[PDB]
Amino acid sequence: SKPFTIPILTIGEMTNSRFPVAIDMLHTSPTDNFIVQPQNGRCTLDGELQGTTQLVASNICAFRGSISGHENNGDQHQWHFSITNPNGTPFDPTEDVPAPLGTPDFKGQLYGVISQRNREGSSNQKANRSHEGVISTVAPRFTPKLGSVMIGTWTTDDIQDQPSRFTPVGLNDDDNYKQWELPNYSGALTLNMGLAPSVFPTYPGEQLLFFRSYIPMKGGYGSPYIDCLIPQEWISHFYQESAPSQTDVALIRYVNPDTGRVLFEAKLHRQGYITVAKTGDSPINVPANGYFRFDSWVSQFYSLAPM
Amino acid sequence: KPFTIPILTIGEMTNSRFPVAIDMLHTSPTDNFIVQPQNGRCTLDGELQGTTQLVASNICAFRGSISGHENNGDQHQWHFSITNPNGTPFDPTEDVPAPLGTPDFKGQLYGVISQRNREGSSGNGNQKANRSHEGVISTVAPRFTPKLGSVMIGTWTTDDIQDQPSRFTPVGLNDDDNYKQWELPNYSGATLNMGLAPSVFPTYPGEQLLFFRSYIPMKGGYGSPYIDCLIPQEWISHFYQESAPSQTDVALIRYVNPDTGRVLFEAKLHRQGYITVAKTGDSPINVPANGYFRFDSWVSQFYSLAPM
Ligand SMILES: [Cl-]
Repeated sequence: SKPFTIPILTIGEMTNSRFPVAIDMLHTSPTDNFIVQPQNGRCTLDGELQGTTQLVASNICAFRGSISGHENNGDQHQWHFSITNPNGTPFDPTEDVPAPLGTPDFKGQLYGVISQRNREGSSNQKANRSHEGVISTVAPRFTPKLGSVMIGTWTTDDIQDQPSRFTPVGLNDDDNYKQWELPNYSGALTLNMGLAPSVFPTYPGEQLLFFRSYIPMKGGYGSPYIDCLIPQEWISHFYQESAPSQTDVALIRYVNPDTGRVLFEAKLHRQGYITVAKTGDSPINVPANGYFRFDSWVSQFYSLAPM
Repeated sequence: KPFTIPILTIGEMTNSRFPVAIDMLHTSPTDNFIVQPQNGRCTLDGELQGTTQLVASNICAFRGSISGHENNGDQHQWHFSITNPNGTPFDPTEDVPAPLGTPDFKGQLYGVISQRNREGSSGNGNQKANRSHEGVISTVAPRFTPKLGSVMIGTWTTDDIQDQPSRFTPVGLNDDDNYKQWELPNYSGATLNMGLAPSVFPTYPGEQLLFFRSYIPMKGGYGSPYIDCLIPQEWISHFYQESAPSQTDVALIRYVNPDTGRVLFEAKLHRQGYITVAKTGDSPINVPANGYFRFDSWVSQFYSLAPM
């Protein structure tokens, strides 16, 4: 009975739900040779968060917890980062969640800053230190589901056994950055549980539509990007509204609000992703003022106008 | 038409003056401050003000390019030409204080400058070179002139910053020795600020402003700096989208524990986009983590709040 609605925000007014940066563009590409199963940015149209998805954009790809010395290999540039829930409460692995909320959902070298503030003041006047660090999501000691990750720094000294928070910035490099490959949240001992399901276009001629952002790198060559299924602000909206999905597919039109011109139409699936009738890898050129409007509920077999 | 506040706990919301989750509610007298923040400003009917924009991750961020060192300007300082957050050129002639998201406090803003070169490398598959480094943007430096289209950034490196497209991701403060959250920088340098959102203060007897407070990381030094915002970023996004007409100048809001239905306290949400409570003194506000504000009715500035 509660009507379903979509926010009126433009592309530049929204945030990528897989990395804490503004959305740069809409983009579509063939993905049938990938397993498209992101864990951040997952919410059904009726407001059910899935995977590792939480509500605060600034906590996406962030970690909070404390450092407890080095790992077992004795590498003086690597540190054991014990992690909690984003709220500071202890993470409970017995819940069927893949990892603490906001944990990165891709294989790669997550680059950012680790900041510390000591538990006890020097007088208050607590000591602080921050340094650049890299959290490899493919390292054997990347075990967020078990409560810890390994962080590498360029300094082998100035990291203490103190409360710590990691603010993400981008990637260290993109040599092996695989946005559609999930990390092993429990290490080589990984049986990932509680995952949001993979998504895929079933109707002929359709591809997934993504909200794409290009992300910074510490060094190296490349223009890495990350594609989310729906913006963080849509997740916030669906979570609040909890409007029942009347069918499996909401028909949405991307409209120029000045002219009423429809740039294209798309299928917004109840699972929280979009498909369009387009073939090939290309950005979607739209006016900066445009946004999606909900039109009606249709079936999985509705034939969209080609883009 | 009907007015609503999002059902979000404070740990589910973002400070509108720095991109971090809200840690606590706090109230204190402000008679010794001019409370005129420029980020986190939105009226209840959805008018953004000051330097306020909608993307939390763009608060205290800059986008643009590096154009060499500053005049002088040592080898650790660089001229950061800034654009609008969406990449379009910033127009200084608008009655706006500075590019959207510019910091609204005196301090040493610490974070990372990232660069991706304009042209690819023929030897690397026509791919663009990248580099990132820690940097500090002092909002009191003579060359902090964002309204004029540029700020100065200081780095520990002297040799690995190019004249290339650049973005600044904020992390915290370098130190807090001269951090003054209620003192605006000179957006045009040593020239009055323009386009400002109005300053706010309590007026009804026994009332104080209520703040949403977050602690901020530091690069080094001693301290636990915090920043206070008037309303959360998620409330701003909500009011902006709804554009619901404010029926009076004050919405009466109650902070409720949803488990018990108990009202912990009540507050006045003013049309301008800020909250007052009937409390005297610099005090924390002890409330359950699951609590949130609920809109109850439209009242006036004469409404007498129950004390807390
Ligand atoms: Cl200067």
